[PDB]
Amino acid sequence: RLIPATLYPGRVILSLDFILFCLRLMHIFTISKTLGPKIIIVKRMMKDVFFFLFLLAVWVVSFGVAKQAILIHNERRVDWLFRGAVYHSYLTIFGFPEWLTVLLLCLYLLFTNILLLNLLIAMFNYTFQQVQEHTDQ
Amino acid sequence: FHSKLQKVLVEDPERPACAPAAPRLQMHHVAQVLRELLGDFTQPLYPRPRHVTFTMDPIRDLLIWAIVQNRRELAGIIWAQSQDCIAAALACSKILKELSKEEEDTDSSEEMLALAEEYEHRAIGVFTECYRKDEERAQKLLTRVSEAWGKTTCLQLALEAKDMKFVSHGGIQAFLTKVWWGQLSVDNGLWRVTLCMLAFPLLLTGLISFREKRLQDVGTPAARARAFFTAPVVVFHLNILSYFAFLCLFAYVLMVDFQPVPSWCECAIYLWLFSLVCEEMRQLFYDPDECGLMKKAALYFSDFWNKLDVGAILLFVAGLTCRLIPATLYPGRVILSLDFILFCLRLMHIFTISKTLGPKIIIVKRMMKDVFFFLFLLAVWVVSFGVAKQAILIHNERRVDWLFRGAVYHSYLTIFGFPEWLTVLLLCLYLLFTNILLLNLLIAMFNYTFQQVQEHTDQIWKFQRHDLIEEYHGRPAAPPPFILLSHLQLFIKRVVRHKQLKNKLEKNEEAALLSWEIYLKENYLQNRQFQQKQRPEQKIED
Repeated sequence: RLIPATLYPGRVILSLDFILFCLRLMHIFTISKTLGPKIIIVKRMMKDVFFFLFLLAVWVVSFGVAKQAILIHNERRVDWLFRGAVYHSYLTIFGFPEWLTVLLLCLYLLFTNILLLNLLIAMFNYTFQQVQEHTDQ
Repeated sequence: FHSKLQKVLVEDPERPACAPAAPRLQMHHVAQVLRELLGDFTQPLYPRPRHVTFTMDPIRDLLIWAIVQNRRELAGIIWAQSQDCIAAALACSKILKELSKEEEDTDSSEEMLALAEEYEHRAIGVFTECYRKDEERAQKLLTRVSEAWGKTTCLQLALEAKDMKFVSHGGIQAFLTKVWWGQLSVDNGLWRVTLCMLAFPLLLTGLISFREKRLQDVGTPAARARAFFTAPVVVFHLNILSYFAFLCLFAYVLMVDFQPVPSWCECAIYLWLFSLVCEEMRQLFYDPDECGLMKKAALYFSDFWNKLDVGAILLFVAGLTCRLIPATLYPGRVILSLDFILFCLRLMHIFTISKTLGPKIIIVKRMMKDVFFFLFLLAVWVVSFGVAKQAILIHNERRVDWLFRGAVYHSYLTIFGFPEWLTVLLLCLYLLFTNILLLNLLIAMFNYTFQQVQEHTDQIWKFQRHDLIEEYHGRPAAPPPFILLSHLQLFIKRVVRHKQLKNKLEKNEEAALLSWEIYLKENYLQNRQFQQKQRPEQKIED
């Protein structure tokens, strides 16, 4: 920001820095009589959920680009196309050619809200049962 | 055993050629049936012909003839005096597990099987000791070439007879890993691999580690980087990148460079896909033993993961020619798109070797079979719901290309996680079934199946870990870019093992080794029977 030729990127950077700080607040619940243990657990979990996050990412992005490819001949401009597509992906991630359309939609929804859901379901339950007892120490 | 022997006796051609009245039970027949029982990879334990004389290690011969007849006490006695106990115990485990399949009697089969696993406990028992004393020599033991048991090795017999408890001993896992890192150190983390892989001078720098500092301290960076490249861990990471790039590039060229004539890049990845599947097939014939071709075929046909890959191949060879015909260009686009996504799936494979997740994938691999079935039901569920909507809110409609499209999209939004009274009733019932019934259902489904397997899989994973290591240690060091020169360097010999997993030893060396083991086996024996003296039930009997 100090360099005026770098003012707008200064804005976006310092925004990031803000959010980073806001994270550090979970620290409250460290001393939490009643939750500290939990944070301990997720602290053990941070390492793997990161790795898994990667996969779901490439997952949806492959899906979206498949969409763009099948519904068009040629496109560009990821600043509105990929922006609106990533936003629609955020909505989907909050939780007679028509036959081709139905097939695409069904397969996509098959993978997105199912495979990875049950996956993490198992992941948490398993790792949970790995440590659920003695951390309080 | 006796029945089988009679058969193979009269099955002999040369004996009824000699005298059809006196079939001379000839020793090597026994060898033959044994080779069948033991495996195709060993040798015939007794030679074929064409003052007394023992053979090498008579005691083993006694040991077999006692085993096949399921004589527990006799066996236990003799084995205590065997020569190289580890291999012995294993071979016995293998035979017994084999013979316990085709016995057609219950009580005897059960008794057999139990005996078998009892021996693998013996094997573990000796080895855990011999390792607890020394490590390096203990490793040297897992991979010698037992001339007695048909020139095979202990580790093989382990894998053949499926001795999870053995291979998962943990000292073994230490050994495997020690190969995983190939030449260099085994404690350097893994980020250092990635970074130093990027920049060459990082290798010439002091950021990475090495074992046997005679090459670490004394630095000949040329062969140093060479040795580094030999480390299959790396060769793995090369493959993982090349794969990454191939995939996304393929996405690019289909996106923009899509051209009816074969674009420079389209033909490029065509050659690439061929290169990849070429190495794939290459891993079918390295079989050093006379491995059955239809057998390994049924194996790959059994590998669900191999099943995925081959499905994707069929997709390609289909869609390629589809696009190739210009009258089938647009459907060529949609097909090859599918093929893309299929490939992108195969990437979860990363987490197979995942120190920290592989087990999980194992689980979901067990789950794939049922979630599929359930997916069906939710599908028809929502679709019934949507069509009920369309029916109740209209008199007549058509055109599923916008109607069913927008309806299926609204269904995707719903699946991401005074007539008005009729409207409220419809909405309430629908939401009742959709986000509730099936949710709690799968909730139970996962929790139940989870509790069905949540404990011991780690074994299975530890077991699997091997063959992967075997492969990437075996494959020649050439990622798919420079893999074609390797493929042709292969086909030149196609037209005209390693010392890592199998190595003869020297009489002077081997002898000292065997004596060393003999000693420790005796030690193990004492501790066993002694701790037997403490079992309270036994004390009361006293």
